Amino acid sequence: LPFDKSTVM
Amino acid sequence: SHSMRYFYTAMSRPGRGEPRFIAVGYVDDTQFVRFDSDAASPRTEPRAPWIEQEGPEYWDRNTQIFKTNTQTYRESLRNLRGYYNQSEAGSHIIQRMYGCDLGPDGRLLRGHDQSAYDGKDYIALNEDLSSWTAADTAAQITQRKWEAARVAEQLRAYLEGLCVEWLRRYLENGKETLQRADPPKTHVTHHPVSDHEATLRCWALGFYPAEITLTWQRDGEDQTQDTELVETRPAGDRTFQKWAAVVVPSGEEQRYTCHVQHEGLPKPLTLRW
Amino acid sequence: IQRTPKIQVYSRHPAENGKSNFLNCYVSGFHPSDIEVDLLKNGERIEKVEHSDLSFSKDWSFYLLYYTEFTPTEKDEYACRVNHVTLSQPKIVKWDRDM
Amino acid sequence: QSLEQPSEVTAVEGAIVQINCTYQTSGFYGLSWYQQHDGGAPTFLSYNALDGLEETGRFSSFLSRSDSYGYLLLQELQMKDSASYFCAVDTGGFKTIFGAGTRLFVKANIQNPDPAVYQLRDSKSSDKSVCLFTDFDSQTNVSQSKDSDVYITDKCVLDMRSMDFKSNSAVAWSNKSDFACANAFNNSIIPEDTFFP
Amino acid sequence: GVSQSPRYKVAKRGQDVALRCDPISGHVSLFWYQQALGQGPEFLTYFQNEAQLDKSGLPSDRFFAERPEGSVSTLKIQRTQQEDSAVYLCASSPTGGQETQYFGPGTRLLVLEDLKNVFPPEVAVFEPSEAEISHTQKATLVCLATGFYPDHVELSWWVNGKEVHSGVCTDPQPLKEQPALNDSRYALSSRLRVSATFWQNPRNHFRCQVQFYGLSENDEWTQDRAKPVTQIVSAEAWGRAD
Repeated sequence: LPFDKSTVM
Repeated sequence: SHSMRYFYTAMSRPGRGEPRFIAVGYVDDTQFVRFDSDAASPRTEPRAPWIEQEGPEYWDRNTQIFKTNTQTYRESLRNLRGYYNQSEAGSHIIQRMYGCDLGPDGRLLRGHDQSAYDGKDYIALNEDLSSWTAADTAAQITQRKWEAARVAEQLRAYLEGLCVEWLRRYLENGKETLQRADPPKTHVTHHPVSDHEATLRCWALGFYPAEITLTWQRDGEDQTQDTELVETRPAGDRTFQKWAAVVVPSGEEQRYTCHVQHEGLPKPLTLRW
Repeated sequence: IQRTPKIQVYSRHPAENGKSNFLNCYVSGFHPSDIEVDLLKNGERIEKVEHSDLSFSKDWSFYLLYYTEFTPTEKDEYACRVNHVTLSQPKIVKWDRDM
Repeated sequence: QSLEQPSEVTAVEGAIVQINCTYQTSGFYGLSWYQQHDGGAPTFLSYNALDGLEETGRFSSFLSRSDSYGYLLLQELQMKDSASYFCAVDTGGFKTIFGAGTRLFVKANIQNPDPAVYQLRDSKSSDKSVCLFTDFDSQTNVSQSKDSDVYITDKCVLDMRSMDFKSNSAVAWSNKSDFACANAFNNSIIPEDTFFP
Repeated sequence: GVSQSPRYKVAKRGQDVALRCDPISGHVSLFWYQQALGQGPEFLTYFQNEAQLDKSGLPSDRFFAERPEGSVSTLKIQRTQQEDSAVYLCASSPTGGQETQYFGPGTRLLVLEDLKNVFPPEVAVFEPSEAEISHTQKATLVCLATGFYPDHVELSWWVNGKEVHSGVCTDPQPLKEQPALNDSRYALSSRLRVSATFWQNPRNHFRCQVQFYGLSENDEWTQDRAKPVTQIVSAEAWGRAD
C-alpha cells in the first residue's frame, strides 16, 4: 500500500 | 533480504496537455502495481498474480492516492519552476523513490524517501526519519512546507508500520514466487574472432532476484580490464539475464574459468568450455 | 542534465531457427523519460510491440523494456530503432544471436 | 472507522482538565484537537502523528497508538476556555473523522459571594418588569419557573476587567402584574439573599 | 483567516441556496463540512486547487460544489429540504491532506415549509436597581430581545458609540417562549455591568443592539405585517445621577 499523504513541494 | 519500494514520475508537458503522473510499486525485483494518469479513466492495475487476490477496497484506495498525487505533482512541478526561475515552456520531471527494507529477521532494517528534480537530488529524508536534507536553496522552501505539514512524522510512522506490514502480507501471498530464488542456467560459448584470438561468453540466464556476480578467472586471477561485462537485463518473464566475455589466445581457453554468484545457488559455481 | 540511453537487443530464450521466442529491446540510463523505440523485421515496423511501465534506477536514470513475439529464422534481420532528445539521429542496433 | 469522547466535563477557574479520546480505525495517520465556541469557527489546538506529548502554551495533547488512546490537557483554566473540544482522526488521504465533542464548563472562582435578587425598570414600563439574581456562588443551580408566563435564563459569568471582579447572573421576567422578585425564583437559592422594596 | 458568507440563512422548501467560502490565500486544500446540533463536522467534499478530488460525503446530487479558480469555493443546494438544515463549515490546509485545518465561521442554514413564522425581535433595556448601587456600588443593565423567529440573532452592547466587552454577559443559547410548541418564538437576555459612578454620569449613552437575520428583498411576502428582513432592532438608555 502506498504512502497516504500528498504534500505540495 | 526483502524490500517494498514505490517509484513516482511527474512530468510537465506545456501545450501537450496536463502533466503526466506515473506511479509504480515493487516487492524486491517484482513489480505488482501500476498507475498512469494518461488513461481515459485512470485506475491502479495489478502487475503480479499474488496481488489480484486483493479486494476492491484496496484498488479504489490506490486509485484515490495516485489520483490525489497527480494533482499534488501538477502544483509541485509549477512551484519548483518558479523557485528555479525557469521558463513555462520547458518540460521538467519530479521523481520520488520511497520504501522500507527488511532483514532476514523480518524486522525493519531501513526506511527511505528520496525526491529528485530533472535527474538531480532535491529533497531526501535523513537516516533518523525526522529531518530533511535539502540539496539547494529552492529545496529548503519545500522543506519548510513539509515541516509545517508534518511529512517526516507521518512518513516515519508509515515506513515503520504500514510499509513493513503490507510488505509482509505481499511476501506471504506471493511466498511461492517472491520468497523462492530461481538460480541461473549457466553455459560458456566459444566464438572465434581471429587466427589465435577467440571470445568466451559466460551466460547467466533465467535467474531471480536480479543481483548476480559473473567473473572470468585466467588460472586464478580476475580480468576486470579484459572482462566485457554486460549490464543485467530483464528477460521479460519476471526473470533476469547477464553475460561475461573475454578475448583469449587460441588453445589457452581451458585455463579461463567463469565464476557465477547467486542466492539461488547453495555454493558458487565454476564453468569452463 | 540530459543522459544517453544504453540499448540491448536480445531474445528471451536462446534463439533456435523456426522456434518461437520473444525479442526484447531494453533501454536504460537515459534522462528525460521521453523516448521513441521501434522493433524492426527487415526494416518493417513490428506493429504490436508492448512495453514495461516507466521506472528508474538509483541514479534517477529511466529504463523500460520493449518486447514483441518473434520466431527467429535463418536470414531475416531484426533491429531496434531508438530516438531520444540526447540523440542527433536515430540509433539502430541490429539483433545478434550471440549477445 | 469511528472515535469516542465524553459528552461533558466540568472544572473550576485556575484548575486543570483532561478530555480523553479513543479512536477505532485500521490505518491511523494523526490525532488532532479543535476548540469551538457556540456559533463559531473550530480552531486548531494540537496534532499528534507519533507517540508522545505536544505542548502549545496551556494546551497539551498525549498519544498512544498501541492503545489507540489520546487526551487533551488544559492548564490555568479561564472563562474563555468554555467551549466544545473535538478530537479528529486522520486515516490517510483527506477524509477527517470528528468526534461528537466534549462541552467544557468553566466554573468561576467567586472571592466574596453576595447573593441577591434586584428589580429593574424599562424606559417605558408599558411592556414588563425584570428580576435579576446576581453575585451568587458557582455551586448554586437555577431551574425553570412553575408558571408558564414566567421566563428564566441560565446563569452566565461576566468579568469586570477594570476591577478583577467576576459575577454569576440569572435573569427572570413575566408580563402579568402579579409577578414580583420574592416569588420570581422557584429553585434552590442561598439563604443570605437580599430583597428590597 | 477563512471567511464565509452568509453567517445565517433561513430558506423555504424547494428553493435553491448558495453558500460562499473564501479560504486563506495559497491554501491548495479545501474542505466542506456539515455540522449537526450536538455533533462534530462531517466531511462533504475535498478540493485540491480547482480539482474536486472527492464528494462521497455529499448527501444528494442536489448539492453542487465548485472552485473554478482554486481560491473561492461555492456550495449550491438545489431544491432545499428540512433535512438540509445544519451549519455548513468550510476549511482549508496550505499544502495538502492530513494537515492543520483552518476553518470559516460557517453558514447556519435553516430550511422551513414556509416563512410566515419569521419575526424580528423587540429590544428593551432595563435601567439598574438603586438597591444594587446602594449594596454593591455596581450597576447592571439588562437587555431583553423577545418574540423573534428563528434562532438567528447577534446581540451587542454599545457605550458612547463604541462596542464594549467588559462586564457584558449574553445568554449561551436563546430560550423558547412556548416550550411545548414547534413554531415557538425565541427570547434572549444580556447583562452589562458598569460601576455606580459610570451609570451616575448622564453624559454616558448605553445602547443594546440586536442584529436579526431574516428575509432578503427577493423573498416573497404576501402578509399584512411588515416583511421580517435582515434588520437591527435597538433600545437605549442615558445615565442617571438620581
